Amino acid sequence: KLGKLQYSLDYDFQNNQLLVGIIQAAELPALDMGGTSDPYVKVFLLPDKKKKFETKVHRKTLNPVFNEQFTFKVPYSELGGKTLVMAVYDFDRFSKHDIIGEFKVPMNTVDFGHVTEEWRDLQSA
Ligand SMILES: [Pb+2]
Repeated sequence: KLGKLQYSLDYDFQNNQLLVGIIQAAELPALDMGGTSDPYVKVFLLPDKKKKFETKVHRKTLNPVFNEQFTFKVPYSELGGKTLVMAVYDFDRFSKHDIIGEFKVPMNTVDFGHVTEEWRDLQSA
């Protein structure tokens, strides 16, 4: 229904940073004339809605490849109370951007001793 996102997670102890890798999306819904969308991904760690990143916009595709990694300065021991949000939006030059769908990861469930890379279905906000 809302597409899928492939991402990965890691933690860098040398800089005390969470690494969020945004790989690609697939089967995104079309939101623009011509049957396509202009997707990008907004990435942030709740409850800090202020520190925020966006991938580049990939215009007129429903299957964008991003290959962008973002870093969040957060102490390892405090990660547990955070929730990572990866939200795919349709870019618009002129107006407020419409959300397509999102995936959330409660950080207390992440095992940094094993692989984290995966495809996940986007959900409505
Ligand atoms: Pb658009």
